[PDB]
Amino acid sequence: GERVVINISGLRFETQLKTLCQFPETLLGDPKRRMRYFDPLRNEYFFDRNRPSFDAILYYYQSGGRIRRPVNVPIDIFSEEIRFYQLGEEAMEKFREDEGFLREEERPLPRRDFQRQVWLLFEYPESSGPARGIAIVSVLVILIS
Amino acid sequence: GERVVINISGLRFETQLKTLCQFPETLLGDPKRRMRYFDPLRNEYFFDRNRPSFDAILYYYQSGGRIRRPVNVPIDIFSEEIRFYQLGEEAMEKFREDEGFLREEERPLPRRDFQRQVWLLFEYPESSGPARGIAIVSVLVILIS
Amino acid sequence: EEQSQYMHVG
Amino acid sequence: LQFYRNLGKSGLRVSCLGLGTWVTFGGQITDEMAEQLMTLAYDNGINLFDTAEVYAAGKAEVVLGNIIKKKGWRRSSLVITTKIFWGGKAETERGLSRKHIIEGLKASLERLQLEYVDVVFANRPDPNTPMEETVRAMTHVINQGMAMYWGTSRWSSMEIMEAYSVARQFNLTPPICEQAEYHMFQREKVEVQLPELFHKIGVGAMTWSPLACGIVSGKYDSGIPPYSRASLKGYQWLKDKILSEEGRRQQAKLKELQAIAERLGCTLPQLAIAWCLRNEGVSSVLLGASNADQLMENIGAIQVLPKLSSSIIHEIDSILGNKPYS
Amino acid sequence: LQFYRNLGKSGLRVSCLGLGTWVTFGGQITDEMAEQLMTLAYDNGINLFDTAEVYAAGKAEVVLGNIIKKKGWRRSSLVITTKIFWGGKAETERGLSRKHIIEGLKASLERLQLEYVDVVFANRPDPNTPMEETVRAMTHVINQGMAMYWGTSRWSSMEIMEAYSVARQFNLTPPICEQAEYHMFQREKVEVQLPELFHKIGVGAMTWSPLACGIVSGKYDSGIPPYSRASLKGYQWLKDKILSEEGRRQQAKLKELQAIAERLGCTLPQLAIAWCLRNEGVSSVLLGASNADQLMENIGAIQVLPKLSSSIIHEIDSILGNKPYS
Ligand SMILES: NC(=O)c1ccc[n+]([C@@H]2O[C@H](COP(=O)([O-])OP(=O)(O)OC[C@H]3O[C@@H](n4cnc5c(N)ncnc54)[C@H](OP(=O)(O)O)[C@@H]3O)[C@@H](O)[C@H]2O)c1
Ligand SMILES: NC(=O)c1ccc[n+]([C@@H]2O[C@H](COP(=O)([O-])OP(=O)(O)OC[C@H]3O[C@@H](n4cnc5c(N)ncnc54)[C@H](OP(=O)(O)O)[C@@H]3O)[C@@H](O)[C@H]2O)c1
Repeated sequence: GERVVINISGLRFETQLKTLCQFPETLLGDPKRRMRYFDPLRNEYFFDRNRPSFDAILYYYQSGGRIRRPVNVPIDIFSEEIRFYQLGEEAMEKFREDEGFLREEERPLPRRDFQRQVWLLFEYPESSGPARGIAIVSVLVILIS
Repeated sequence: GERVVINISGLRFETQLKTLCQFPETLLGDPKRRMRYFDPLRNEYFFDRNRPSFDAILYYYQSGGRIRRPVNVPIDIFSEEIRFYQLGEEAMEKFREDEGFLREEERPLPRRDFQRQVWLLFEYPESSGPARGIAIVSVLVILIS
Repeated sequence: EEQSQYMHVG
Repeated sequence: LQFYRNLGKSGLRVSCLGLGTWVTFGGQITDEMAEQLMTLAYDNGINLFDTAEVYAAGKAEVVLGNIIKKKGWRRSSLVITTKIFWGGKAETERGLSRKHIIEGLKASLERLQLEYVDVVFANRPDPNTPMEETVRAMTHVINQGMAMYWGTSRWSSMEIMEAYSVARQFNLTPPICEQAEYHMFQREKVEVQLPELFHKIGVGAMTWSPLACGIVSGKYDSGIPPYSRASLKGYQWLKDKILSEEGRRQQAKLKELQAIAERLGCTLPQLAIAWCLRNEGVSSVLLGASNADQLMENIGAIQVLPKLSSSIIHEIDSILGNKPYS
Repeated sequence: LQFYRNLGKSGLRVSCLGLGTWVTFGGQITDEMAEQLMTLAYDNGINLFDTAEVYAAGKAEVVLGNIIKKKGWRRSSLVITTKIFWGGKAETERGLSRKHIIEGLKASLERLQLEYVDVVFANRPDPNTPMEETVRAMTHVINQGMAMYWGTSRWSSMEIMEAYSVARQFNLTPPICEQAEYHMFQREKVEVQLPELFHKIGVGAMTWSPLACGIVSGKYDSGIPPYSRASLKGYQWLKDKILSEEGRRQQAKLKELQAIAERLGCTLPQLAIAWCLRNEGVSSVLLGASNADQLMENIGAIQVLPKLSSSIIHEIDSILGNKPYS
C-alpha cells in the first residue's frame, strides 16, 4: 500500500511496497536484507550502484518476471547487477534465452566404471591423451578411404 | 492555466492543465478517471508504470496527435501503455502506420447464403475441408498443363 | 504479423 | 444519520447544525433572548457557534463573548468561528493582506474575550492580494495560537485549488472548510462543484442561510409581516427580491411543498433544513433564529431526516426543477 | 547491565524502571503514601515518572504536582510524561485532533503545575483524524515549549512507520518512543515487531504493566484477597479474567515459576520484572506499587538480572511456551 523510495546514486525510483513483495526472496523483497541500506534521514534506500542498470531491474518487479537489457549497459555489467540484487537462478537463466545464448545440455552417463571410462574416451576427444590419439587416427581412416 | 505534476514511478513530468484538456476522453484528460491516482500529500499523480514509455505518451499530448516510440521500449510494452492510458482506437491505429504494419482489408460479401457459401469456399482455401481439397487439385491442373 | 498484430489490435 | 460529523477530513467534530449569527445578535433581537437562545442550543448538543467581525459593526461578537463568560462553559467544548475581511472604513482595514488578518483577528479576540477561535474564515476572495500572502498570513496566526484551523467563504472552486497548491509548495497549512450558500433555490455550487474537492483534497462544506433568509419559511405569501426580516432597514434588497415576481414565482412553488410537510408530519422549515443534510458532503448547516420557539422547532429537524427517502426526494426535485447538470 | 539507558536513539537518559501511576495515585492509595512512595523511588535513582490526564478523572496529576512542589526537587533532574486522548465527555474533548492536543496538554500543565513535560504520549490511535494533523499538532506543542519529545502508545507498527514518513516528508519531528504492553503472558508485540523498528528508524520501547496488574505477583491463587486490585470497583474485567479458567490455566504455570525464584534467591515479582529487562530493546519498565514495601522489593530487582543466564531463560520459556514465531 505505502511506497518505498530507492536512490540509485542520485536517481530516485518510487514503487509501492507490495510490488517488492511479489518476490520475497530477493534483496529488495526481503525486509531483513535491505535494512542495512536504509537512510533514516531521508526515508529511502541508498545504493551506490550502476545508474542505468536499475531501470531494467525495476521492470522485472513490475512486469512480474521479464528481464530485459538496455542498449547502454553491457553483458558483463548487467550480469553483476542480477548477482548483486539476488534475483535468483531462474531470473539469471532468463538472461540466457533473452540474450540468445542457450544453456549447456547435460549428457547422460552409463552409471558404471567400465562404460563410463570408454564413453568419455571416444565421444570426448579432449578428455585424455589417447582421446586425442583416437581423433588423430579417426581422421585417417576416412581420408585414406 | 495551472499545471499538473505526474510522477511516473519517481520521474516527474509537469505540463499545463490545458494540454491535457485537448483530449477530454483519455485517462489523463478526464477529471474523474485520474482522481484515483491523486496524491494529496504531494499534490501530484503517482503512476507505478513504465518509466521510459511515458516520455512518448507525453509527446502525444503536446504535439496534438503524433505517436512515436523510443528505441528502448519494445512493441509489446508500448502497446500496453496505450491501452492503459486509454488513448483511443484512432491513437492505437496510428501506432500501426508509424510502425509500418498495415491494417487488414475488409473483404466484401455477396449478401446471400448461396453465394456467401461459395465465395469463402474457393477464394479462401483455409476455410473448410474441401476448400483445402480445391487447392490440392488447383495445383494439378496448371502443373499437368 | 506473428509478433506485431498479436498484441497490437487489442 | 450521525449527529456529530467531521468537518471535511479534519479532526474537528461539529454538530450537524450550528446556531449562526447575523442581524439577530446585537441588532434585531435583544441580548436577553440571545442568552436564552444559546442555552437552548447548547443544551441540545449544538457546539458550533459562528460570528464575524462585520456583524452589527462588531457588536455581535461582544454580545457573544459575554454569554460564554457568564454561562461558564468550558472553552474546550465549543467551536467558535469568525470571518475576516471588512474591519473598518480605512483603506488598510479591508482585505486579505498580512496586515489585516493579523490585526483583524487580534481585535476580534478582544471583543470575544477569548484566546483563540477554532476556525477563522476568509469572508470573500480578494483580487488585489496574491494567494501566497493570504496562505502565509493564515499559517502565521495558526502558529501563534490565535486559531486552530482556517477556511474559505464565497471562494470559487478554482481559487481553493490554487490556495491548496501554494500550501503544498511552500510547506504551509491548507484550508479545511468552505462556507457556500445552499438552499432549495440555490444549489448549483454545493451539489456539483464542492463534492469534487472533497474527494480530491478533502475540504468540507458548511452551508449557510438554508431558509433563504426566511423566504422558504413560508411566511412571505400574503405580504410583509411585521417584525420580520424584510421589514427591517437596509434589507430592501431582500424585500424587493420577494416582492419581485421571481419571488412570487417562488411562492407558487412553496404551495405544493407546503402539502408534503404535512404528509410527513412536520412543517416547512423542518423539511427545508433536513433537505440540506440529505447528503454526506455537507458537514454542517448554519441556522439563524430570532426567538426561542423558532430555534426549538428547527433543532427538532433531525427526526424528519430518516423519513426523507428517495421517493420523497425525487418528487421535490420534480417540483423545484432546478437540479444542476451532473 | 546499565542503569541509565537512552530512550530509543534519542538523547534522553531514563532509569530502567519508572514509578508509573494508575488506580493507585489519587484513587486507591492515600496521598501520604504517595509522597512516601515517590521519595523512596527518587532516592534510589529512578527519575522517570509517568501519568495521564484520564487517571482518576485528572486527579492523579494534581497529586503529582503537589509532591514535586513540596519536595523541592530540581525540574531539570526528573522526567515527567503524560498521555493524551480522553479529556472530557464532550465530543470535541476526545481524540488526536489539533484542537485537543493543544488544549489537553495546556490543561495538564495547570494540574501538574509545571511548564513542560518531557514526553507527551498519544494514548491510542485515532482513525478519524488524519496522520498529518497529529504530527503537525505534536510538533507545534514541542515548538511552543510545552513538551520536549513525543511518543506513541498502543499504536501498531505500521502506524508508527506512517507517522514517521509524514514527519520526514513535511519536515517535522518523528516520535521517539512507544509504550507497549509486555509481561510473561503478553510478549507478541515487543519481541518480534518493535525490534524491527529500532534497527530501522530508532524508536524505543517503554513497557507497561509487567506484573499483568498483579496476576504475576502470585497473590491470586487461593481467591481474591482483600485490598487487592481485583477487589476494587470497575475492575471486574480484571477479576473475571483471573477467575476465568484461562487465568486458572495461568496460575497453574506460576507454580513451577514460583520454585525457580527461590532457586535464585529472589521472589516472583523480582523474577517477573527482571525478565522484561533481559533484552536491550526495552528502554524502561513502568512499575506500579500500592505501598512502600512493594516498591522497595521491586526496586531491588536489579541484582536478580545478572543471574538471569541463558540456561534459566530457556527453561522459563519451556514453562510458558508462548514464545513468538521469530
Ligand atoms: N459566509 C458568509 O458570507 C455569510 C453570509 C451571510 C450569512 N452567513 C451565515 O449564515 C448564517 C445563517 O443566517 P440566516 O439568517 O441567513 O439563515 P436562515 O435560517 O436561512 O434565516 C432564517 C430567518 O428566518 C426566520 N426564521 C428562522 N426560523 C424560522 C421558522 N421556523 N419559521 C419562520 N421563520 C423562521 C428567522 O427570523 P425572522 O422570522 O425575523 O425572519 C431567521 O432570521 C448566519 O448566522 C451567518 O453566520 C454567512
Ligand atoms: N499506555 C497505556 O495505555 C497504559 C495503560 C495502563 C497502564 N499504563 C501504565 O502502566 C503503568 C504500570 O501500571 P500497573 O499497575 O498495571 O503495573 P504492574 O506492576 O503490573 O501492577 C502491579 C500491581 O500489583 C501490586 N503489586 C505491585 N508489586 C507487588 C508485589 N511485590 N507483590 C504483590 N503485589 C504487588 C500492586 O498493587 P496491588 O497489591 O493492590 O494489586 C500493583 O498495583 C501505570 O502506571 C500506567 O502509567 C499505561
